[PDB]
Amino acid sequence: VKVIDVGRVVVKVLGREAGRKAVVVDIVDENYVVITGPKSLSGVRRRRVNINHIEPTDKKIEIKKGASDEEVLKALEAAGLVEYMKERVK
Amino acid sequence: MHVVYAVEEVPIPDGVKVAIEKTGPFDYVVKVKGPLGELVKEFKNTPVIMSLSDGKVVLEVLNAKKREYALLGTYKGILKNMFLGVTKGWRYKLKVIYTHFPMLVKVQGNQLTIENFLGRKSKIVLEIPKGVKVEVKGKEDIVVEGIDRELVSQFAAAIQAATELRGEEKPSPHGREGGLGVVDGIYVVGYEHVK
Amino acid sequence: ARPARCYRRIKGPPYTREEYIHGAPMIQIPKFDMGTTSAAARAAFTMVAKLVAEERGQIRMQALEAARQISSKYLTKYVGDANYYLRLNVVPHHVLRENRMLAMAGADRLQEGMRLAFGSPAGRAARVEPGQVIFYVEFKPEHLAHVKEALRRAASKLPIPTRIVVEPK
Amino acid sequence: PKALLYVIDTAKRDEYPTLKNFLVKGGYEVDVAVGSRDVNVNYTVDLMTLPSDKLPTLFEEYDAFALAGGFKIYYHVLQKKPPLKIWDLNIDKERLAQLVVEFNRRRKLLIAPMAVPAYVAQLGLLSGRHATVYPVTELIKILRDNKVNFVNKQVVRSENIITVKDITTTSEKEFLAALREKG
Amino acid sequence: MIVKKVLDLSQIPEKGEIVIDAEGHIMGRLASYVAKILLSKPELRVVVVNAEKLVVTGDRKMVVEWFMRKISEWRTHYNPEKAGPKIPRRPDRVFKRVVRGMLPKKVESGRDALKRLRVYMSIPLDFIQRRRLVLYEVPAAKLRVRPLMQFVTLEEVWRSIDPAAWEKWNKAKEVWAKKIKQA
Amino acid sequence: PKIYRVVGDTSTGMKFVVEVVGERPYDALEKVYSVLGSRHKLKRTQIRIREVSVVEPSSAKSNEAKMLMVLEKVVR
RNA sequence: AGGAUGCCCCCUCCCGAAGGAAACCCCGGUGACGGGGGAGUACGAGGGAGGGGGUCCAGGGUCUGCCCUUACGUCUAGAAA
RNA sequence: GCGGGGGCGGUGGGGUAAGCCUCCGCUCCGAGACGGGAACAACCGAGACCGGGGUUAAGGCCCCCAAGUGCGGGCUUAGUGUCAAUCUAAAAGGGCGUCCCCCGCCCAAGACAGCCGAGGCGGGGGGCCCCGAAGAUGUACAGGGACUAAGCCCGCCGCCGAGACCCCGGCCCGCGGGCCGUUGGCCCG
Ligand SMILES: [Mg+2]
Ligand SMILES: [Mg+2]
Ligand SMILES: [Mg+2]
Ligand SMILES: [Mg+2]
Ligand SMILES: [Mg+2]
Ligand SMILES: [Mg+2]
Ligand SMILES: [Mg+2]
Ligand SMILES: [Mg+2]
Ligand SMILES: [Mg+2]
Ligand SMILES: [Mg+2]
Ligand SMILES: [Mg+2]
Ligand SMILES: [Mg+2]
Ligand SMILES: [Mg+2]
Repeated sequence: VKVIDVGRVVVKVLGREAGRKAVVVDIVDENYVVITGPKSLSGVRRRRVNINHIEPTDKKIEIKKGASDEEVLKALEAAGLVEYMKERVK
Repeated sequence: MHVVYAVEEVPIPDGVKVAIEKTGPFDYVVKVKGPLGELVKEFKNTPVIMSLSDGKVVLEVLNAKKREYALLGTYKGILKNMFLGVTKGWRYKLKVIYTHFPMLVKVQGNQLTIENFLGRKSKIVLEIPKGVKVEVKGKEDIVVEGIDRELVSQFAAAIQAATELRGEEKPSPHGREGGLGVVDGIYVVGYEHVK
Repeated sequence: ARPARCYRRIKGPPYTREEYIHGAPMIQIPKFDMGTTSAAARAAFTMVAKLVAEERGQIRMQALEAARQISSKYLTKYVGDANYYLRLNVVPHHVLRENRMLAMAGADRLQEGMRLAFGSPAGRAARVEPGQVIFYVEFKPEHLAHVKEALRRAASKLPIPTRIVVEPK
Repeated sequence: PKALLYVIDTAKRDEYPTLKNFLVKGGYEVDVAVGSRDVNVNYTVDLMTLPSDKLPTLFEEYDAFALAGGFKIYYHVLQKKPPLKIWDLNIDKERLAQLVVEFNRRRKLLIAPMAVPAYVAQLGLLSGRHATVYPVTELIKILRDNKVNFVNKQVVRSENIITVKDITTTSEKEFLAALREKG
Repeated sequence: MIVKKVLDLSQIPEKGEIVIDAEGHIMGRLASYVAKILLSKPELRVVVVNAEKLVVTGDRKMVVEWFMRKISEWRTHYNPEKAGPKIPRRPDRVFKRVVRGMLPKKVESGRDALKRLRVYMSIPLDFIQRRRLVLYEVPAAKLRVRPLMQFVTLEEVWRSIDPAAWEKWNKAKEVWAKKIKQA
Repeated sequence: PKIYRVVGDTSTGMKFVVEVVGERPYDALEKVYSVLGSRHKLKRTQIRIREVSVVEPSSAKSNEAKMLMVLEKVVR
């Protein structure tokens, strides 16, 4: 089963930003979540996304619900995932 | 309606050890051990998430409708029977009722046999399942014991069903002009714990 | 009588001018207003229930009469004639025709089939529109359950679907 | 510099993404505003729920104001019934007029595409000036009735007001030449 | 050894043989992919193994009754061997018949395509003994397992409509289990 | 994410006040159109939205909306 | 009795109607995808020029594959009937 | 030629009804190719000189079969159903089966169910489905495979697809003009 949780690093599999990495920062409902690249980092804008269009990775950072990009970027440093985000899958 | 999230807790009693094993994507095998024995139950193809928390069994459903939500109360009820089954046991009591022909109930090995029901020459023979003990108390009372309440109640129901005639053999329940008719049989009268 | 499905639909113009119709049948409904009809006593009643047509169609005179009997009998038994006012609101003006071979009904009726097909009178019906009130009841709010039951029984006798509307006067 | 891009309508499919792209290539940083519940694009400024005392903060913070006015503005200027109900102007008209006039007063940059120039013309902000508009008969007439000189160029700049005929038929070079012009 | 791979629907080879492991696949959905592969690659051979693990969605009683009606009520009154239907029951023959229904009828290309398909129950020993056996899956044809969903396997269907034949095959699996396990 | 209180009525005489969780009013309205369209066979033209307003989670009436607000994870 | 100054392949070159992409960069959308650039480009019915290689080409008999396809004459509103 | 016919509309008028009889009007078949509709004169699209290129229409895009196992939300568990008509179906009535909307009343934690502690009781309506639902050569018929979506509802994106539309080449025609001693021939617009 697919599990999407706040802080999880995910990969987008649909849309122009396909193959890019992103961080889940909020939950809208059972079907949509909010992800942020951060944009300056991986090229993913801060938008809602349907769960069907993302796949979870094995990496997770710790943040609060609705975390800002700077808070996300800082948490990406305490985990050392900065170069993990710039890599494009497939 | 629709349920975003719902949780139920079943407290494990003292002396009872509970193991939960995932035998499939949505299948569970729950093993319960107590002073009186070990029960094994399968919950297959189920939406209820089953987990242990420091001496409780936690049951959860996510994104559930009424159909899935209704299974939380069911699994809690089943688990509670398992806990009482290994600590107190289950005893189902049956009463033998006859009008003219006295029934002769005896237990021979793992066979329960009822003779002379309504004066029939045929003998009702039932196979006693493993884990069930049957004792005949006097001529009127039968007792079925065990740790699996489902198994024990089902066998007690089978004894009662064996004495209920169907089709063209069914006797009239009421007598002439409305009195009691030929009402002979073995009736489950209640249940209680062994301890 | 034919099955009522044969005359349910509105398939032509109304046929009501009895001065041009030979042998138009007499109306076989004895009363149309039942219960307490005097306007002074109706002031005690404060509720109104209506059996309202849901489709357009033709209701035969005998179905209106059957519906009137079952509902009025029920109200007389359970509510009491002093405690309600029931009115059959539509009148069977339309005359129904049938093309059957018959004796003592004119020489043209002796020709078989569709030759000279214009039928002889066979009965009466009311032509109703959607939303039209078929039955109208005035009652006291304590008898709401009984009035709804009476109108449910009336509806089971009628050839078109209906619905019950309850409103204050 | 920062530009505020009011997305009134999206019925013109490519109007907003194209306008934003040109402004970004023109060096601006674009903040998106929305004043109606029918617009589907992401935005950071909610002109529907933004209090009026916060308006003076908005004029100071932005150097340009662009209006993605699709067919909603077109049928409001003409006072005509649109063929679709969704093309009705379902925004606060008084606030919109207040925004345009105030940005114009502080001599900030105004980008008016398609039928927006006729809306600015009806506000009296282009009297005696040169402007272009979506060149249909009725819109050209409205410009002339408001004492505006119609010019048949794709992009026309009148000293702080840039008007374009149709952002979807405007090349990047033409738009950037007018952005870099002097006014 | 056995190597599991995901079949690339655009990188099918033009020659040779691919082996598809049918376990967990929906029968009609896998048949659709198999039928298209055989027609679009007229030189490729397709082997399907584990055909008894194919899944048919729906209630078990509903699926079994459907098969019972097919094998019982569908017949001819003319010469049965010369003119009548001959309904398969075994999972490998059942699945091959399903693919036949998705191929062109009464033409050589439809016939040639079916002759290029082989279906097996479980994995044949000669395939197992290979130094490197590549088994493909078709994820779009795989069953997405959800709670309270009803489905059956083609093996359970076969057991319902031919118990003695299923028992022999089941016993054969037991007899050769040790040698199959060795390989 | 916010709870939006949507007040509306239909050409078929039905009235409704519902609470829908969404990112923006546009997302909440899309859910209203698709769900009402599904559950009552109502075309979008037959639905008239009269009022959309944010309601704070403390004062909402729907436990569905409240529970979505505090969600930390989802499962598919 | 027809062409063999043919036909076929390859390569190169020129022109080219209607129409007309892609990689990739940028803007939007949950998304299927849209838009600016790349680009009226690569290409495109056909029309011209040359070079290398081969041997028959057209036409005919019959068979196979793929696609299409309901004997004829007649009265009739209506014919495979 | 003075036999007409199909679709749609006048509750046309008649008739229990009819692929029924008898009027009025637009269109189509007869006398009209071709794409779609499973097949099918007249339903949808559309009007065909010949060859070639391109783009669309109706309709379709899991396989048969060219193009999506296309996107978001919701519903159905009955293989219900499987994108208008010809064409193979269904009613009155019953069902909180399930999803949903509204109203009235009780509970201010002393409500409903048998002290406990949080929601509860009734009415009206809507969606899908279930029962009502029974036939004769051969399978859940209405194209087949099969599908739990490849079904249904609210919306959306792209693509495929005619002889139509666009383009090139060839041909023919009507009309007009011109040339040639012409019961005719040739050229141009
Ligand atoms: Mg009529
Ligand atoms: Mg044979
Ligand atoms: Mg020669
Ligand atoms: Mg004839
Ligand atoms: Mg004839
Ligand atoms: Mg003929
Ligand atoms: Mg005649
Ligand atoms: Mg006609
Ligand atoms: Mg003729
Ligand atoms: Mg056809
Ligand atoms: Mg294809
Ligand atoms: Mg009927
Ligand atoms: Mg069916």
